[PDB]
Amino acid sequence: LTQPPSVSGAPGQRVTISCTGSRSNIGAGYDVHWYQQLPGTAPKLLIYGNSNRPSGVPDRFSGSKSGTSASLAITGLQTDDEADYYCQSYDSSLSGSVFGGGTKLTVLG
Amino acid sequence: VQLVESGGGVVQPGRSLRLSCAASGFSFSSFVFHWVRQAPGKGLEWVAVISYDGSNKNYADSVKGRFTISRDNSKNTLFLQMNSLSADDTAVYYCARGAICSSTTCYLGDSYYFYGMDVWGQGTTVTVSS
Amino acid sequence: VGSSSGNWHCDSQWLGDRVITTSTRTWALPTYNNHLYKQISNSTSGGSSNDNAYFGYSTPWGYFDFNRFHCHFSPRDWQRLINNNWGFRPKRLNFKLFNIQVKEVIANNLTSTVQVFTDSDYQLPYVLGSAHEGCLPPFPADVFMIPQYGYLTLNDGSQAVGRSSFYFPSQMLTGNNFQFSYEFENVPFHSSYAHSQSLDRLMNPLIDQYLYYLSKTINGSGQNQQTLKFSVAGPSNMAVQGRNYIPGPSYRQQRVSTTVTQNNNSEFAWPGASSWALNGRNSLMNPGPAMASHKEGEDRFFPLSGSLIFGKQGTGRDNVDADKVMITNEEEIKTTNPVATESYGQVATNHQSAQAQAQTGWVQNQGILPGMVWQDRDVYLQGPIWAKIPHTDGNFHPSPLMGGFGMKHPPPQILIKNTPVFITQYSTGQVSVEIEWELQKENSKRWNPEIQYTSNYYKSNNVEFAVNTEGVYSEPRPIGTRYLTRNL
Amino acid sequence: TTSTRTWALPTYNNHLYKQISNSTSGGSSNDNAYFGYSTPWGYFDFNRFHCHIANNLTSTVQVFTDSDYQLPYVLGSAHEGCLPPFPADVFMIPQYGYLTLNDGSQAVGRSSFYCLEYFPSQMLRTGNNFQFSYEFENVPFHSSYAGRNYIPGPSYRQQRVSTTVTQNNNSEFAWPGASSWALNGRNSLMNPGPAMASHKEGEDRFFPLSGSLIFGKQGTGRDNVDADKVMITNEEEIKTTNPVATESYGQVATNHQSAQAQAQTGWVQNQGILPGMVWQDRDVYLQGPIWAKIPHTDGNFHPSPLMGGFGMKHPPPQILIKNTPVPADPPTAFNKDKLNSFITQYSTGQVSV
Amino acid sequence: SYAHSQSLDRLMNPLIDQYLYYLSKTINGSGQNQQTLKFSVAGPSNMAVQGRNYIPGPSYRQQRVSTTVTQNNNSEFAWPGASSWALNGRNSLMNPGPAMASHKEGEDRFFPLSGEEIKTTNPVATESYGQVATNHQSAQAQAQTGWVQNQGILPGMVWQDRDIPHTDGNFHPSPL
Repeated sequence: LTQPPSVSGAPGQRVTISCTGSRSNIGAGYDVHWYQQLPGTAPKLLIYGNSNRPSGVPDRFSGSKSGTSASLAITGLQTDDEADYYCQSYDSSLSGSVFGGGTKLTVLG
Repeated sequence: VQLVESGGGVVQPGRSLRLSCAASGFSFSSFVFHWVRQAPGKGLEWVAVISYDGSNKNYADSVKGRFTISRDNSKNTLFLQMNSLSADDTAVYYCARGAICSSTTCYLGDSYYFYGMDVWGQGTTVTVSS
Repeated sequence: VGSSSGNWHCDSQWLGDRVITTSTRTWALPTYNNHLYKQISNSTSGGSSNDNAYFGYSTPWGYFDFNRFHCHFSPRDWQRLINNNWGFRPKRLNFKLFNIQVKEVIANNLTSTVQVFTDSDYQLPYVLGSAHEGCLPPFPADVFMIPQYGYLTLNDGSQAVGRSSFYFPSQMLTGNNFQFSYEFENVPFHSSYAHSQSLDRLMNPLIDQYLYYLSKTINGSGQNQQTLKFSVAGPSNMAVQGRNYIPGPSYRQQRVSTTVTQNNNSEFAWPGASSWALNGRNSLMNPGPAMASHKEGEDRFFPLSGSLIFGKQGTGRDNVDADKVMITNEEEIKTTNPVATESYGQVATNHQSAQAQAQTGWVQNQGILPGMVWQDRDVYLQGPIWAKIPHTDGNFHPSPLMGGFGMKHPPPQILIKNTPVFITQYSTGQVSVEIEWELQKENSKRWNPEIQYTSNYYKSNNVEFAVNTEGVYSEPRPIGTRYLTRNL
Repeated sequence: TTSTRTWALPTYNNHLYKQISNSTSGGSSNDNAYFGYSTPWGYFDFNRFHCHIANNLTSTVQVFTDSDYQLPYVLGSAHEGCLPPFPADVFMIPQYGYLTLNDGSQAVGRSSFYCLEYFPSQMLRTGNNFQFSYEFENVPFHSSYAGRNYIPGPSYRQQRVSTTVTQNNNSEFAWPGASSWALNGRNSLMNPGPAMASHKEGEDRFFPLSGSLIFGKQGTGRDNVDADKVMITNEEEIKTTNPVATESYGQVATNHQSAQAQAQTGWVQNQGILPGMVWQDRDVYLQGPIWAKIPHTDGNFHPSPLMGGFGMKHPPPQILIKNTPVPADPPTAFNKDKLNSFITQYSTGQVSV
Repeated sequence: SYAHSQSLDRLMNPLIDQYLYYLSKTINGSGQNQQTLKFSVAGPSNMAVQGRNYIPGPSYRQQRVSTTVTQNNNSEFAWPGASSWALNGRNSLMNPGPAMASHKEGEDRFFPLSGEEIKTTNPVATESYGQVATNHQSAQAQAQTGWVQNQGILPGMVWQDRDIPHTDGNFHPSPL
């Protein structure tokens, strides 16, 4: 489970973040849950399940799973969308969940 | 619905401090809980995962044996007591509640795989330094 | 002309201990070297390297290469095999050639003939053991091109030598057909399984041995503390127990971390790599003696030249990254075989005395010793089937290091070319090759269920071992044979 | 030869298969990491040469042999529990347990669990008897005797330990200085190793650190006993065709001499098989094992086992035995839980081989 | 009663690439933190790195002696440089030795001390059998190798002989 050290995109565009995974991690079909946290604040579950947005979540925030590597595509980038995103998934061999390496989306406006 | 933390402090290397999480507004028993540790500049690290009623607990590797987990159902509290802290453990600790399940194994409904943590706590800074 | 000389037979039958796989393909054969036998060497290649110095002749003949499993097994049949059986091995060969056509550059040239014959005497140089391209296509709807025959012989650098050699009744064929039957020499079953136990854990856990080992060479701390104390090898110290059999040979490979930041920032790719020398030409050791690719719980590391590496469908020829290729692991044989990236073990390098302390040294290679057991290198759906044994005064364990069945009498080389008449001309046709396989069933009474092969059930853009929207057949991953488990 | 003994078979593990790993013993070290099960079944071991309270009427004894060799075969590791060498002794039947693959103290996917109750077996009451016959496969004889075209056999060099304690180096080099081989990260000692001569002629006070077989005397202590209490065998008879375990095999050239270079040679410590080699196998002793199972494998060389005797692809089948568990009084109302209550019991009888 | 017109390494078809891939290049280029792994196809261009089924027979190194005596070192190296085998404390010279090419192709002036048709499947008597990596590589630790002075039997070996006692066991008993 590895994420890009930084992703950067301008307002009014389409930003994508993707966490590639191992067989022990995503090969099994285990769901990949995405999280966001505004800096210095408690992290909030964003995309519970493979691609579902819970009640109280913006429609533009959408993510999927293919192969071993899940992807998350934010549309209509907003200032409020600049924050740290975290890809978690269960790892079979480890027997415990493994979060990603962390990512900071950069709104270029 | 609220989840808090307490017990943080300045430990210094080599000593233990209990770290407790009191929670109200939701049924304590029906949800599985996680602890997740965050270094200041490092991604979220999942410290431990304890099932409902505390029957089965499976630690992460790094902390194995130098932590313990106790969940008291009656007072709606989650207790994580640790031991033999080094300076690599200085970081925030978030009290989490697992709900969402990786799809295919939801029917088995195990203590683990509930890595979905819908809401979780304010965190507390436990700083291990001489 | 208006007669069809053969039908299209492609299927597989599952009968008892046997499996009969029939693969038909379509081929297209152009004219090689303009009907000429031309000397080739490194000198027209430039010969920038000594170890790359070669010499030989490139000849107009083509050949049919069915030597890879992906010709004869569907990805289903390969699954139906490796999941249910301990071993397989070829029995018979039935080859046919029919529906010949000849073209002229395009219209039918109806009087032309096609020269095709087999060498059952193994007289010509045998090129089918080096795992070349040109094999029958894995997916039946693909027309394939026949590869060119050419061989190499002795040389000094670029120049030839006097001892070198140069090189047949050929049935001439568009209403004619060509067939022949070939019988395999008896070969042992390919071992498609992984042992439940490890060589060093063959002992009974609950009981002591009656043998003794030396626990203490000194009494305590001080001067003149020497004493000898002995102990029973048992459950407490399993490692020191006496053992009848020991792991097979080892020739160390340089370990390589797939995560590159761990890998050293130096050019260790060629110089670092282990190899062998023949007539003052150092040649890379590939893939080498079968050895487990990695230690327990390290899957990121792999031997530098030790394991087979397949390219993914559409992967380029040069300088493709680690994500454009497939890499095969020997992790199954970690039970009886040493790891390539680990030493064989330690020895004693001197005699101790009261003056000098004992010394040890690492064993970076170990030949055979009485009591070694080993597993050979697995074969893959994309991997070769048989290889030819060289004709030599002696050999040990002829099984070819790339995997498969070594034989002193492999399937014969099937040569084909257009009879020269020059006019631009090319022929096509049909080929149906049929191999009969023997099965070794499993009587295993193991209670807990096996590791099998599966297609992961999850929503995906495409299906594995199927055709993408342009119809390019794809084999996404290498499939080994070893899933079922045996006792040691 | 014919033999007869009296045996006593108790109830092991209270009729339970039990997962056991080094954690039950405390974990020991990396080298000692194992995983496997212990069984209630006992098994008759007569591998060695020197081998050659009210009555319950309805209690049955279960016995079978695995002639399909489908179970793990633990008789080749030279374990205790043999028939006694003296015909009037009575002995306890050893407990059968088997090891499988592991990562440390854990169990991998490959690891297999066996239920011996899943093999068909014959059940004996006190009147009934049990017999079977087994024909050995063809194996060579075991010799009991004692410009060149042939060179001596193979050799993995052992350290030279001396029987005079003063001569030895004053340090705890017993385990650190011992020849060993590496398998999946675990270091297993080389014992006894390739069959090699024990010592040069003229020195009887030196021996290989782990190469030789060592036996204990009647009633010897289990841990850290002195040298007199143990019997160290020596192979010296074979010194004619085999190199000395404590010596180098030979020497090779390290370079190409020239006007600028003196000829430099170096010691061969360990030697793989070469063509033209001839060697002797390891001798058998009255206390030593007879046969050894050849692990079913893709390839091997000179199957003769390193502890001596006769290597076999089909050794004598393991003969498995246990008492049929007899329950206590079951409760009146039905309880689905399997019965944990049994009558204290053991069985005894006669065994002829 | 013959000599091969082929060499063990050259059994390949010169006109066709293998389907195998090897490790071509470990660095993008000179620099710092350039670590990468590139794979290529083995083919007619680079033959030496192609995978092969059989490897040349065993070898036990001999000291090399020249018929032109000015080339040799000025010392009595006959016995002290001899390759011998110790038996019951008795060192016997290795003669003629395992079958090995007396000399490389092109050099007839050197002959092995106690030792040319077999050179195809048999390594030269004066040459190391190859190299073997002697350590792992780290970020801080470069790759090391060493020379193989002798090598026993390995599965997949083939060798030519040179142009039986009563014992428990033996291998390839044909006399040296």
